[PDB]
Amino acid sequence: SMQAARLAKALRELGQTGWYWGSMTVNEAKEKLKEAPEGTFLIRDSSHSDYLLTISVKTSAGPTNLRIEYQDGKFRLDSIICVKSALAAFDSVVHLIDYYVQMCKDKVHLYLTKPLYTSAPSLQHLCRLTINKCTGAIWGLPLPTRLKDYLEEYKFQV
Amino acid sequence: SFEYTILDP
Amino acid sequence: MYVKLISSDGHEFIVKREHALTSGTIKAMLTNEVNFREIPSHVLSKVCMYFTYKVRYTNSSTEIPEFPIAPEIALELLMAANFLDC
Amino acid sequence: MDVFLMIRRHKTTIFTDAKESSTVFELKRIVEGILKRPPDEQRLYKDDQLLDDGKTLGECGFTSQTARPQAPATVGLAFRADDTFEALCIEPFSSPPELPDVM
Repeated sequence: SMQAARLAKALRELGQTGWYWGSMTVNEAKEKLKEAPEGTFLIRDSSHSDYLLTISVKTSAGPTNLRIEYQDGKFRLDSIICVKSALAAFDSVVHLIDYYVQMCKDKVHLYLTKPLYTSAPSLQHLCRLTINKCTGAIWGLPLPTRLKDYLEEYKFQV
Repeated sequence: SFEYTILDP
Repeated sequence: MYVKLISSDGHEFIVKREHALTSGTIKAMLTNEVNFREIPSHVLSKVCMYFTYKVRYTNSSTEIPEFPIAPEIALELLMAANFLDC
Repeated sequence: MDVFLMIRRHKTTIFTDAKESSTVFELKRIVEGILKRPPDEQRLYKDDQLLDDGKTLGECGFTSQTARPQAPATVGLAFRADDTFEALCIEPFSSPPELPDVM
């Protein structure tokens, strides 16, 4: 699989999340997260030419933004020039977000909790999220293979 | 810019 | 204005028409009364809860809350939601 | 702010909404347009306590912070047949099976 195909699969899952806000601006994200609980996040298109996506997250000090870099077919958080550039990188940007959400499941360092949905997602996708939080073994589930195929297209917990 | 963050030690 | 959704165990759920029209399957079979021979009441009740949750948070500017789904029902609810297309 | 309710009697269940400042009597008027029974033949309950038509839904304990769409509050309904009012009976829903080994 060449990089272009890998990036396309990563972008298709982004549209299946329900917290991808497209061409949202920096101030538009400030208002949707101004009163949200700490850790509430969303992902949107970066208005910068050197970046594809940007994480807008509500912190205790207020809403902020952190861009996502795409280099050598891997997504990673924006950090210093090579001082801390060997860090967590994944082929899927949803994987990158799910990785950091589960990391802060315990209780600067990024703190993500619950995403800010654009609209109410489908009941099918809501069940998939609840199932993904319980087990990762789709074969051991009493479901028709049509639904097992559905569970594989989105294996994340966020 | 002003409302953006980078990761730093 | 209202419709009647009957579960497999006989429970009658009276919903608003526009709320039940969230499901393309219910819309396809429309009337004023629809039976479901494979969806039990404890699942169909939750489905009706999703209808209200979906209509309320369709174009509203307020933050959408999480829809609670217990793991004991997620497998049955996933099969009913795929059958109803919602 | 609206209040989201489950009006339940026997095996019937009504999904409807009303404002927290609306009265119990106006809720019985909602039941009347659905089940064809005037409010004089209705007895609304929150759990076991009977609700007075004058009190608002807020005064009865149905606050907006609890009776949300994703989890509506249950209101028992009893009809009057002939001379007296029937006992409030709400048939329970079915029960989920045992989870698979993977969960």
